[PDB]
Amino acid sequence: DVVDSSKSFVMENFSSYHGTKPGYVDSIQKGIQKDDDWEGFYSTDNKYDAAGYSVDNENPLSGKAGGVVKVTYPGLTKVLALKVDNAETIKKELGLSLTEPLMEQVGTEEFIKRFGDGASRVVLSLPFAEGSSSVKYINNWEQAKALSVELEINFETRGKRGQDAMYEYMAQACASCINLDWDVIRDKTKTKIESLKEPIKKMSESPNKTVSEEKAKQYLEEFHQTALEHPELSELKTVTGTNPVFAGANYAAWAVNVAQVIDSETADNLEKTTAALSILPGIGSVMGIADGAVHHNTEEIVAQSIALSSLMVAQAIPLVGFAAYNFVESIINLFQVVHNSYNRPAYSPGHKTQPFLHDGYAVSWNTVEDSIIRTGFQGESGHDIKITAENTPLPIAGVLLPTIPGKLDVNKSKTHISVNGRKIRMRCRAIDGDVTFCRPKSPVYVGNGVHANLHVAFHRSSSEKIHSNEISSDSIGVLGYQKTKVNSKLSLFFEIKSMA
Amino acid sequence: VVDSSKSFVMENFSSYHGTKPGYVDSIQKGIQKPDDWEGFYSTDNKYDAAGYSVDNENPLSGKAGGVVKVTYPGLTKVLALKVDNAETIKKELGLSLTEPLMEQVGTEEFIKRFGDGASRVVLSLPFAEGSSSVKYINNWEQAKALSVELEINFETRGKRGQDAMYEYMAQACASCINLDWDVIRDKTKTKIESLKEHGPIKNKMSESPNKTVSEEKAKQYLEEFHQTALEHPELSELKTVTGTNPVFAGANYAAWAVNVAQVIDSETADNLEKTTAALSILPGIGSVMGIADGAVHHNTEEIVAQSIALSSLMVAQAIPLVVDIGFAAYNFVESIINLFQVVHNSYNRPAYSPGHKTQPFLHDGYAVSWNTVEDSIIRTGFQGESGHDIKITAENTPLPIAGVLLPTIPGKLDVNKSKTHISVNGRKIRMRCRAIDGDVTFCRPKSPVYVGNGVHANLHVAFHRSSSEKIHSNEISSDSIGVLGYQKKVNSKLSLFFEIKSMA
Repeated sequence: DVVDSSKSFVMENFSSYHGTKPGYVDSIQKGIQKDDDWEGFYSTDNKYDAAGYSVDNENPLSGKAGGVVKVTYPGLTKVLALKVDNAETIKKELGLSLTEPLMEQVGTEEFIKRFGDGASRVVLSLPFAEGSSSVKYINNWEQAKALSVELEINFETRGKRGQDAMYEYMAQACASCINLDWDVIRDKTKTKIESLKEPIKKMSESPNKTVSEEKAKQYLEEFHQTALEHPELSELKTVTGTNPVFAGANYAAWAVNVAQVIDSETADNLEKTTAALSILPGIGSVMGIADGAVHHNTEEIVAQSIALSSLMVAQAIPLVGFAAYNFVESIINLFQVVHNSYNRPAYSPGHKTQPFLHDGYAVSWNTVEDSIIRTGFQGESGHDIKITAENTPLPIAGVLLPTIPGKLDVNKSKTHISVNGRKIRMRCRAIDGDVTFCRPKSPVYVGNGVHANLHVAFHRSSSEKIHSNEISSDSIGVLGYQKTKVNSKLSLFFEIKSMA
Repeated sequence: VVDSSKSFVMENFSSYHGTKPGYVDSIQKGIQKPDDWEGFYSTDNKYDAAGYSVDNENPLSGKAGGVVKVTYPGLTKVLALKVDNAETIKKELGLSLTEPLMEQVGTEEFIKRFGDGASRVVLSLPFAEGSSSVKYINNWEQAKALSVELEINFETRGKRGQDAMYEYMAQACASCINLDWDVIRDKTKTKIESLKEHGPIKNKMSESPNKTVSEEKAKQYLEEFHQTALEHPELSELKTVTGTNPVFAGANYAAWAVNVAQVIDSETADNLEKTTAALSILPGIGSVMGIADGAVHHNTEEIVAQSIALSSLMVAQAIPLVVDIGFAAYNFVESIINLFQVVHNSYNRPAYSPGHKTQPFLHDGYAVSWNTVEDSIIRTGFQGESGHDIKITAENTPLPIAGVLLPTIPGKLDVNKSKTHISVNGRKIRMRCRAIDGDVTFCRPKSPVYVGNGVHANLHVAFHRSSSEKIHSNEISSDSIGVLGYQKKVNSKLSLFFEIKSMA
């Protein structure tokens, strides 16, 4: 079966959102007008995802954003949700002429009778994207003539620089949320860059000619140290002083790498500058993004880091106008891209099937259901964790498992770990009443070409549902190699759910 | 709920059972018992049975017993199950949900309804994730009927350590690492004695503090010791084969040797089980083993004994600096030899490589994988479309994805440019796809893609087939989809390996 009934419905005045490119925002309000199987007018239930289609098609990296409009059908509309996007399959399980195109057939009187449940027309619904809870709607172009069109937002009307209007709109979705005023950041960035070209005048001690990569980097680390003494970078100096990602040597690497890929054709064209900078490593140094967090999350500190790296790029071009102009506009856009990724709902490492990457290991739950410990029944469950490592053989010392005195137990007979198919039994001992430690009975190593499947088996004695009160941890702790001695900790996060 | 494809009736059905030391002869006089799954266990694979043969009180370093072959007279039904939850099994097999599943399997009622005319039923389950073997679960009463022959007694081989067991398991592969550990043990002793008599060796042993020093000074000193020791004629191959791969550098031998000395106390040093347990949780053993980048590089007896001999000497030098040094040549060698055999056995076993099936590809801080096994298969022999999902993230700071290299076959297989896209934490990003040649298409995201801790992408590749003609090997150059990371001028290459399969 191909139609998801749980997601299909009829509704009066069905509304959705369409991301509109610049120059079409006014025109589209006068009516919706024009694979072939999927030729239709596209919309979404989520106005923020709509805004992602609004950017200039000739300059998708750096161009202006048009707007979003809300389209509405009068009367009754059937939303038919599909469990697949393979049309050949669809037409098969829906008995249609496998010759005629799907979105053509979708708009016919015959289709709307069979599937419309008495609505005036059908709209197809599909998952918008992997990792998204939004949907996309596919409208037959002729039926789409029935839509009235309202402006939800015109980004150019805001009259803001770059893509700030679009990204500021999207930050609305999250009310943690990076909601920065980029106007302020552009202004503070300008003033700090000029307030610093005025000790910083180590421009004398600079070769001012081509030199060697190691030489340029060396001099740029010194320049970075001197720059950070300036009081207009004082907070930056404080917040970048420990984390090795934010060290002057990484600012220097970044700046050097910018200098080598930016030629004159590139620097005069913002789209081309952004494409060039977008494929470099190291931007996390400038952005203050490390270990899953956006540390530079204030307008002032972002302006400092941008201001500092603008200066270093300036210094770095002679050794290997653009710095304060197109370099800043481009970097700002990439900041906005990454901040938006971190604002969107997303499973963190070790949750669901997202891998946990640490100390050279990669661990993950094998399937989503593996990461759920079901409750409310007596009996058994099994849960599979995949484990490998990037290069040389790294040991697995054991695993820490949650236990509930009397209501949840490790099944020490079915709990085991298998290394490239070799089944290894475990010896499990309670640490206390809430934690059991299981170690392999022979040595477990993983590495390139050597993986393991840890199979965790649980036994429930009570039909009683588990209460959060009862469980201390929310993760299974896999122990890596020993390195004050401690094991590398690899965390698989689970969720307690009722059977269903 | 029953896997008919894996179920069958067979005459003289046999299987293998690994047997602990002390039970190799007595088990042959009959299968006797010493709750849903209480039964006698066996496998179709005699080398996995060998895996169950090690002394239960010294599982890391203890002796291995043997394997016996058990056979049922007459007709046996192998009933293969698709799940291992007993409750699920009794329900869906409309049978008693009070009596233990395995006690029921030996009753006449069950044997009539599921035996297909055989005298007894044996349950069949997958042996383990990553294995093509099965385990058999035999009812204890019915197992009384089993005839038991000896397949191997590892003790009767009279070899040191667990050499006999691992040499047996190496047969399964006829690449295959099949080392003569007797030779290696002998060459190792010889080199250690021959290196202990060398002029510049002993000369560098005098420059030693021979006193507890700091860690860093122990490493500096052990690094010098390593360099000096490598000039000796008996380590000459090691000097050549360790000269360039930084994993095999003197500084990693020295960090290993220091880690050994720091965790080996006096009680540990005198017990092999406890030394193996301690040594088995250290990082860096790939340095001594010559294992890196998915390959066992030290794969000759001579080079393996050179690395172990050198490592033994360095541990001897590290013990005073950071509690008798006789550990270095007794239990340290015996223990490390066991760890070698464990890892060699892992590499000898069939296994999908990184980027094959759903095995992650880890490179340059990135992790990429096919989302599902079917994603990794480009099906052929039909006109139409397919979709393939690739997961992408990175370990810490934001790393870019510049594009993907996709295969094409002029006139038969093409990239569906409208369905191919990438999504970043749910943000959908269209791609611009251009052909490089008639065999390779490059697609770039239309907005910047970064991944890192907490930011993952889903690359969705869509193919369209214009012919129903099956794709021929002579048509596809590559066997991988090439995901390009950051630019260093060359891109970080992340490979996802696919297989071409007709339809099912």
